[PDB]
Amino acid sequence: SLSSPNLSFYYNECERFESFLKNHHLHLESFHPYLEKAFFEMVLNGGKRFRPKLFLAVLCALVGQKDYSNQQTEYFKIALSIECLHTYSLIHDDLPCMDNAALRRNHPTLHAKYDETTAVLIGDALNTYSFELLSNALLESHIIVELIKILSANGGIKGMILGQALDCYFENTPLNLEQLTFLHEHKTAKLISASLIMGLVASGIKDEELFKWLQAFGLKMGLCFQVLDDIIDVTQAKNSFVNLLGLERANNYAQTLKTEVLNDLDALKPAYPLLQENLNALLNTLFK
Amino acid sequence: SLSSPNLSFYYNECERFESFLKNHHLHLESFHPYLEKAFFEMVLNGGKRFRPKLFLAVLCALVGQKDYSNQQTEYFKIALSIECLHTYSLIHDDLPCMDNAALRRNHPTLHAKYDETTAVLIGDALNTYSFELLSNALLESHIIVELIKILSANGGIKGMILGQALDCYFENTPLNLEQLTFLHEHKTAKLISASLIMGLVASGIKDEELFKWLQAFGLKMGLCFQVLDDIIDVTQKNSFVNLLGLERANNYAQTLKTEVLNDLDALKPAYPLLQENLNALLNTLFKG
Repeated sequence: SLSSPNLSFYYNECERFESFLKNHHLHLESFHPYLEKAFFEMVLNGGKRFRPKLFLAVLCALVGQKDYSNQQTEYFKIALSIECLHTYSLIHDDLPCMDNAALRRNHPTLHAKYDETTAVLIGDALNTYSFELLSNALLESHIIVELIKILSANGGIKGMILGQALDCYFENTPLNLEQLTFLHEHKTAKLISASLIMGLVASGIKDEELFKWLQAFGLKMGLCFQVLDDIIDVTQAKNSFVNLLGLERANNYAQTLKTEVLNDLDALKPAYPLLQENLNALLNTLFK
Repeated sequence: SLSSPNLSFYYNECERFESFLKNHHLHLESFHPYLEKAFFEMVLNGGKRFRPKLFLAVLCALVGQKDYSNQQTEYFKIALSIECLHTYSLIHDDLPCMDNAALRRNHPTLHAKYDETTAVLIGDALNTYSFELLSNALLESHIIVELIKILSANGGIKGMILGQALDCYFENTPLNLEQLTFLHEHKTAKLISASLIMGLVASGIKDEELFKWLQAFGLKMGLCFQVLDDIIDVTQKNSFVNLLGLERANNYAQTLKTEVLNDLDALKPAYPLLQENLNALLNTLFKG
């Protein structure tokens, strides 16, 4: 319906984050013909920006509008570090040894446009770059350390990479329910729940209960996000819930998770109305 | 070779870093048949720990011996984080699309023992794990942040990776000396200079003249390390031996080694214990 000031402010920050990313330039002095343009190309050409939007949903809600604008570019840096980590994973997923995709969003991928080596190395740089961005953001040192602890744990071998390794390894292999939920918790949901809690940490407020809550919420929503993604692939072979459950039952599962997610979210209304409002809005867009 | 209290302490700490590394383990339970085994394998079966040793040379010299002992474990994870980043780069260097190496030292490479995809992804995990290790070390948060800035700047697109990309892109191109020096300054020297200044930053003490001296010295030693490494390769391409001849490359290495040892001597008056650890390590490197 009609957007409140809080929700209107948040939607505008998402548009302003997108512009920041467009105008983000890294100057690279060398005699390499194309490495500097190839570096950010897949970040520029990607983008529904789900993860930075999740980050900003929590943050815009929890910091006051004027104290936010003090450190806006620093928050964008952090949001951008999450987007870089997500992009690097896609660069590596696309490689000939993995998904072997010459296009992503109807744009050439790095190994198609340039060569394989360039792609591996640019994914590698974008991985390292997320930590450079985070460490150069001007917030309190203890906050930067925590954000790095979170992103590294969840984007690493114990999170996103583990999930990516399972997904590639068991490409043509039926998985049971437990192992399929595990694959997707790790491939997808870990970085989505990290985005959310990196929003709390970056805001500076200390609430141990909200942390635990956001952590769990993101895991649940990331599963939901993934089940929905699995259903979109068939409407328009893989390790998916449509293969395990069938299209009808996968559709119903999404619906019961949706409900469960939204209902768990509506218990945030008493203590955190602005947070509930931003999260609710984002999810309703995702489900539609 | 009658070791001072200081030099003897340092040598013993290098011994103890290697035990810490050997006994470092990360729990990694999943239904992937071999990802947990393969994660730390190339760190374990790695080389001479040159970069941790440079880091500890600086740190053991500059920190009091009992002050160091309180935070030894913390200093050891910083040192390990450098070794993981180094190790990732080699895994990625060994891949079919790059150097196509069946062996690294005497051990089989990850893509030969396992598969290509596993090798890429473990390279990615070790990249990200460097930053996890660093962010989990229990020093003051401002110290941690600065190490991450250094490690990510030097390890990333502006450092090691640029050098790496250059090396692959101009594999079938004869480079002149100016461009080959720039290549190896980035590929090799940047991470070596990083280890030195990380040792300084980790010590807690503020010394901008020393910082600039160590940064520049590391770039110089790093280049010298490459020249000697290029010579060893022809004893038992874009290389100094291919560009100068083995005659001229050997003389160059000798005058460079002289330069390095001579510049190191200017530390004797202002930093005797620093000079001593570095001089001892360099003499062993320059021997064989």
